[PDB]
Amino acid sequence: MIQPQTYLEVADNTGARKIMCIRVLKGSNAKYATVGDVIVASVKEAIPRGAVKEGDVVKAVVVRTKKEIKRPDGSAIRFDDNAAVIINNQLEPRGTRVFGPVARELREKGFMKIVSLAPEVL
Amino acid sequence: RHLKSGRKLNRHSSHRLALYRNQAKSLLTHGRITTTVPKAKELRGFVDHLIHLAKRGDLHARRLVLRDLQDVKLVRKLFDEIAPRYRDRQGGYTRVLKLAERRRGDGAPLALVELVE
Amino acid sequence: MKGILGVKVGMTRIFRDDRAVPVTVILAGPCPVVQRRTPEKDGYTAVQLGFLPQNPKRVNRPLKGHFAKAGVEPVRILREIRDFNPEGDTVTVEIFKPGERVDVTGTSKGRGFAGVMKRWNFAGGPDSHGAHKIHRHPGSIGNRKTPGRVYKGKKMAGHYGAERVTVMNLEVVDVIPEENLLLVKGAVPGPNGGLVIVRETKKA
Amino acid sequence: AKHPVPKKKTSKARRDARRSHHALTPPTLVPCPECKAMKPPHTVCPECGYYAGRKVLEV
Amino acid sequence: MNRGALIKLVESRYVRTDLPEFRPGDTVRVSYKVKEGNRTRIQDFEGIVIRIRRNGFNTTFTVRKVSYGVGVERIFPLHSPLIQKIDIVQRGRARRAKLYFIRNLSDREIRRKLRADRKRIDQDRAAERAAKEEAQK
RNA sequence: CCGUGAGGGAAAGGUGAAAAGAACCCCGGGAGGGGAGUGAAAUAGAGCCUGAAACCGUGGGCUUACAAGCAGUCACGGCCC
RNA sequence: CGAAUGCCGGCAUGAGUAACGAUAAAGAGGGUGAGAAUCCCUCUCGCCGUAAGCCCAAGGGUUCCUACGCAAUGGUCGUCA
RNA sequence: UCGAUGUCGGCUCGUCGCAUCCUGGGGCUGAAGAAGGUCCCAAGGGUUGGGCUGUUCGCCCAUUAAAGCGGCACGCGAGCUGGGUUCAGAACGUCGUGAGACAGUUCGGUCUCUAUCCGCCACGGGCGCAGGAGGCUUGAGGGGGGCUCUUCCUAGUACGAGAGGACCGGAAGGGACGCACCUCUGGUUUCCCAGCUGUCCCUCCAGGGGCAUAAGCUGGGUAGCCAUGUGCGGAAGGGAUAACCGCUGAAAGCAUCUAAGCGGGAAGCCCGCCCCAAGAUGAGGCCUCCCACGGCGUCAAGCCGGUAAGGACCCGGGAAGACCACCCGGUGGAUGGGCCGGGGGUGUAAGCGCCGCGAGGCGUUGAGCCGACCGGUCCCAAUCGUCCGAGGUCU
Ligand SMILES: [Mg+2]
Ligand SMILES: [Mg+2]
Ligand SMILES: [Mg+2]
Ligand SMILES: [Mg+2]
Ligand SMILES: [Mg+2]
Ligand SMILES: [Mg+2]
Ligand SMILES: [Mg+2]
Ligand SMILES: [Mg+2]
Ligand SMILES: [Mg+2]
Ligand SMILES: [Mg+2]
Ligand SMILES: [Mg+2]
Ligand SMILES: [Mg+2]
Ligand SMILES: [Mg+2]
Ligand SMILES: [Mg+2]
Ligand SMILES: [Mg+2]
Ligand SMILES: [Mg+2]
Ligand SMILES: [Mg+2]
Ligand SMILES: [Mg+2]
Ligand SMILES: [Mg+2]
Ligand SMILES: [Mg+2]
Ligand SMILES: [Mg+2]
Ligand SMILES: [Mg+2]
Ligand SMILES: [Mg+2]
Ligand SMILES: [Mg+2]
Ligand SMILES: [Mg+2]
Ligand SMILES: [Mg+2]
Ligand SMILES: [Mg+2]
Ligand SMILES: [Mg+2]
Ligand SMILES: [Mg+2]
Ligand SMILES: [Mg+2]
Ligand SMILES: [Mg+2]
Ligand SMILES: [Mg+2]
Ligand SMILES: [Mg+2]
Ligand SMILES: [Mg+2]
Ligand SMILES: [Mg+2]
Ligand SMILES: [Mg+2]
Ligand SMILES: [Mg+2]
Ligand SMILES: [Mg+2]
Ligand SMILES: [Mg+2]
Ligand SMILES: [Mg+2]
Ligand SMILES: [Mg+2]
Ligand SMILES: [Mg+2]
Ligand SMILES: [Mg+2]
Ligand SMILES: [Mg+2]
Ligand SMILES: [Mg+2]
Ligand SMILES: [Mg+2]
Ligand SMILES: [Mg+2]
Ligand SMILES: [Mg+2]
Ligand SMILES: [Mg+2]
Ligand SMILES: [Mg+2]
Ligand SMILES: [Mg+2]
Ligand SMILES: [Mg+2]
Ligand SMILES: [Mg+2]
Ligand SMILES: [Mg+2]
Ligand SMILES: [Mg+2]
Ligand SMILES: [Mg+2]
Ligand SMILES: [Mg+2]
Ligand SMILES: [Mg+2]
Ligand SMILES: [Mg+2]
Ligand SMILES: [Mg+2]
Ligand SMILES: [Mg+2]
Ligand SMILES: [Mg+2]
Ligand SMILES: [Mg+2]
Ligand SMILES: [Mg+2]
Ligand SMILES: [Mg+2]
Ligand SMILES: [Mg+2]
Repeated sequence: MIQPQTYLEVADNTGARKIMCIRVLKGSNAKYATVGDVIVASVKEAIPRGAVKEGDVVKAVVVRTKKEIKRPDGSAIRFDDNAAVIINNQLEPRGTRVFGPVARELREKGFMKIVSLAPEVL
Repeated sequence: RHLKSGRKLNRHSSHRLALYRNQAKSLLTHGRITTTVPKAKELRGFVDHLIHLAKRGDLHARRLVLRDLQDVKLVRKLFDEIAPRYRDRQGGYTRVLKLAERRRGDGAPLALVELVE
Repeated sequence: MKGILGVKVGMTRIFRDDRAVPVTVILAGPCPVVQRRTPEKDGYTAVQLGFLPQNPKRVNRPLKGHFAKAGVEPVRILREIRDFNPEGDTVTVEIFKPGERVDVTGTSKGRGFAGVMKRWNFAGGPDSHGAHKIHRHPGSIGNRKTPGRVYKGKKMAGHYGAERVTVMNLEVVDVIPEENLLLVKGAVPGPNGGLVIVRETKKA
Repeated sequence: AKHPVPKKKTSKARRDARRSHHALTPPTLVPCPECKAMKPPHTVCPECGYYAGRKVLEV
Repeated sequence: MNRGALIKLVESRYVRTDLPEFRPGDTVRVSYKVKEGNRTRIQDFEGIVIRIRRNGFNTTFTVRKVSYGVGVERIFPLHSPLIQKIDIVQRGRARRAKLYFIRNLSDREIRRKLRADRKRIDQDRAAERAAKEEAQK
């Protein structure tokens, strides 16, 4: 469950390191963002000369959440941190690589290249 | 709203327990005890258990009983005299009969908690 | 308008295809049709169904043997289905087939005297900062001199629950005829052992 | 001495009308089967003693 | 009506019985998964079983692993989408029932606080009974 | 009684002609009563002459749970005396 | 005298309502007695113990002890003080 | 109104207006399409989260279908707050010889447990319903609810030089909201289980008890109650209409939606859906029960005591509940307690044996203990009883 104010960990090589949710782009007033949902965040931490800088207002898709995610088959998945991948306005990843596992919900929500680039899809 | 669950009160935990513990002692000691209805009813089950561990008589039961009745001698009587008195009875070693008339002081309704026979 | 009586037994989940299905088990036992309402004598059409067998002899006067279906005269009184009229013998679960959509009625659990917050999910006051004696209070309930009163039923603290509730359009996930069981897809008012009435929905 | 106070003295009628419910209800008794005495149902009274039921004194 | 429970264990005839016994030691593995069209391709999940909440037909258990720097836990029903549930070290030997404590100080420390269940393992390799004498009497 | 103090500053009168102030008996632990007895009178029985009003009761007569009011007034009608 | 937030007194209303004064905590068996959860005893239980124990000075003025007692004073009760 | 009508802003809780921000209908367009503009009809439902300032307000950030404008003592302090302002302190600038002052700033500054009446939310008691009862019901009349977005298919098709890009119809997902629920997910679970410290104690070791909160601490945790979890809902459909568009058609040989008659037409109106409801004294209906004058007035209660069908009382209880009520039991009995079995939680009890000098470790052992849950069993307790309650007025 991600809400404005939450700090996510960037699971990619766009240079960013940490982003803080600024809004969940789902509706007029959605309360939380989960895996697959898109957000607009502020870049809090970034590595020297990278594709993105701090202060930058970016978009990213949530690939990992500390709050467990329930699958219709009755099981659930959950990760140790909240991570996202910086996405461009056409919803493609601004980065080229991606790290750590990503929930599979991303596959059934369109984000194909993030998933292919992911070292594991659970 | 609650009571969807069981057991009574009107004292904090440590007190409520200590209470049942004392009535128990007094009941195994005298056979018949007179207290207020609520207290009496809530007592029946607590002591029925104690006596049932007596029926066992395997020490573990003894040390289990001693946890609530600290008086070693009391337990001895409990294991040597009261216990046998049933041994064939399948539960319900306690009886409770309410008396007419109340405390002309607070109007609390009283009852009898008897060791049955 | 298909309608049967039953008792909520409890809920669990099964597996259909490859998804878990929260389901509420119901017991729509053999309901003895005990009476019929007719536009001539009753003015409207309906079947008083009977439910829950046994009952030694605590029936007295309402020894309604007017219909041989006096079958021991069931416990959980009788209840009409309205606009139903089957083979005047007995209504069993067969009435429904897996895949149908039912509307189940029951009496919701009773939370007794509820606070404005739990009842009307009110916002309430703050837990700090300002005062500290109205954290669970309704706040204002009026204006001033005008109207100088309080609207009828302006939502307030009081009894809540233990009332008729109907949740609609539930998929009958299954029906075990040999045991009088019936499986709906989750959510059903009232407590286990509570009485309910399962009917045909209104979706078309 | 504080905040809400009654606006007017409640009239004798209005006062008495409220107590329309304060009327007490008789204790419920029954004849004891062992002796000639009245006592509350489901209770062991002194008079008799309950076919043994831990009774008072008697010779 | 006269046995909610019973008349409920009766619906629960969706109960598996082909799965290995195990506690809060080390299981993992499994399982099915229906993605991109087909309900095919079985994905495995190796890990320490952090918890088992029992409740008849629907008792569930969670397994914990550390996939590529990130820790992950999965909750399985116990019946349905589970082809096989073989298990690694019986390990177990956990004085606790729910060992979420391994989440905050895991690494080498985990394997130190979770010693092999020198016992249940013995009856694992022992009570195995691998006698292929079949057809000789 | 109040105030450290200077000082402030109350309330409270009446049995009967005569105590003749109710022996004794009965219920009650007592209080209090019921009888008895005193007296012209005891609803003169004792903080007792007379003992008003507010106020609290018991009994009775008329009257009230589809009506709404500065509570009364005018008019018929019913019930009771 | 009907009024002066009048003055003295009496009795109402709110009302069988809020309260009954630290959340350290009670239970039972005997006894006494006209009657006591409330007095006495016994046994359990809880609290204080740089004390909620002991002693002195001030202030208080018989509150000390004991025998009869329970109208009232004791925030209930009372045989107890 | 000065023998007192508490004053800004916020919070809470709504409710109304329409001069409409979105959504729905529609006319004109300098409307190709798509996207706009403008006016008419239309509040049913909606109308986001933040940064700054006490702010209202505004200015920004990020979204949105939209981020409407007003009223209700600039709604709402016997509902909360007290940040702004208006008491006493202190200081700056400034004015004044001064004491002091200033719609100038600055720091600080006591907003009163008790609701009588109306009103409102809930729950009863009384009587009435023109025989008395136990059930099941009709629904006058109320209330609830009415939201909206994206994508895909029609179809890259009408339209369009191009770029772009529809109507109508049809699908699948969302967001907020509403009701109910606990299977799952996730909470809590005050003593269910275990672990731990200090101290006092039981009984010296071992094993235990109190206290260290009104749980000593720690790790867990069933039932129940729960949202973060789960399932459903908004409808569909019928009817009358708004603006608007017509058919036929005179007055006015043409024309005209109008004058007569007939149509089409909104998220709106009525009904449909869910809930309450006959105190609907207009007191309704259906089913089944019990029925008689026995003694007594002005001869059908205007009458007394037993009665009848039934009903209270009392008891054992309840996912019912403040009380009351409601619901289920009362020995012809499984209602509560216990006992037994199973769930479920703890996570290998004590004791004993073996290994180690010892802390400890193996084993017996998933042992021991064990609330509520699913059920069995009359072992304990619902002993025994009592009191009400017809005898039914008119063409
Ligand atoms: Mg304690
Ligand atoms: Mg027990
Ligand atoms: Mg309840
Ligand atoms: Mg809050
Ligand atoms: Mg305050
Ligand atoms: Mg008004
Ligand atoms: Mg009166
Ligand atoms: Mg003085
Ligand atoms: Mg004389
Ligand atoms: Mg005189
Ligand atoms: Mg004189
Ligand atoms: Mg006089
Ligand atoms: Mg007088
Ligand atoms: Mg009178
Ligand atoms: Mg009327
Ligand atoms: Mg009348
Ligand atoms: Mg008049
Ligand atoms: Mg005067
Ligand atoms: Mg005058
Ligand atoms: Mg005067
Ligand atoms: Mg006065
Ligand atoms: Mg009074
Ligand atoms: Mg009272
Ligand atoms: Mg009051
Ligand atoms: Mg009160
Ligand atoms: Mg009180
Ligand atoms: Mg006190
Ligand atoms: Mg106190
Ligand atoms: Mg303590
Ligand atoms: Mg201590
Ligand atoms: Mg100290
Ligand atoms: Mg001295
Ligand atoms: Mg003295
Ligand atoms: Mg003394
Ligand atoms: Mg003395
Ligand atoms: Mg006293
Ligand atoms: Mg005034
Ligand atoms: Mg308009
Ligand atoms: Mg266009
Ligand atoms: Mg408004
Ligand atoms: Mg106000
Ligand atoms: Mg201020
Ligand atoms: Mg302040
Ligand atoms: Mg300060
Ligand atoms: Mg209606
Ligand atoms: Mg009405
Ligand atoms: Mg749960
Ligand atoms: Mg739960
Ligand atoms: Mg859980
Ligand atoms: Mg323990
Ligand atoms: Mg200790
Ligand atoms: Mg101690
Ligand atoms: Mg639980
Ligand atoms: Mg024409
Ligand atoms: Mg028309
Ligand atoms: Mg039409
Ligand atoms: Mg109804
Ligand atoms: Mg009426
Ligand atoms: Mg009626
Ligand atoms: Mg009727
Ligand atoms: Mg039982
Ligand atoms: Mg039982
Ligand atoms: Mg059991
Ligand atoms: Mg188990
Ligand atoms: Mg077990
Ligand atoms: Mg068990």
